[PDB]
Amino acid sequence: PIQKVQDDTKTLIKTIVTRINDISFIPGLHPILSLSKMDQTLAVYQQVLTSLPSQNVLQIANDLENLRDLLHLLAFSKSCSLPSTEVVALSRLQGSLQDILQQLDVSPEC
Ligand SMILES: [Ca+2]
Repeated sequence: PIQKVQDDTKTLIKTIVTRINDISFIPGLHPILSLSKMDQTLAVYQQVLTSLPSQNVLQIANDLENLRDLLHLLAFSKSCSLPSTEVVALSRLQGSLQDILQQLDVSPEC
């Protein structure tokens, strides 16, 4: 069901954030990303991480592949269409994911 998709998206984001913490923010105040902005943002991090050696990085790259698909499925669900480098990439990714999570309490704009 859709309830499971929304809950699984939030749970997967928390899982990636925890993985990033293992390699090593005001409530109500956050930037707004659209579904297409969220998708473009994760694709940039995906391109960056895939050309990088590490087993922990490979796993995060697979979680991002699931996350982008969930976003496309959420976009379809509301009748709309979307179509050391490592250290700084993971650190930036974590901040971006915490921003996405904070606005997932509502169905985002397309
Ligand atoms: Ca896919």
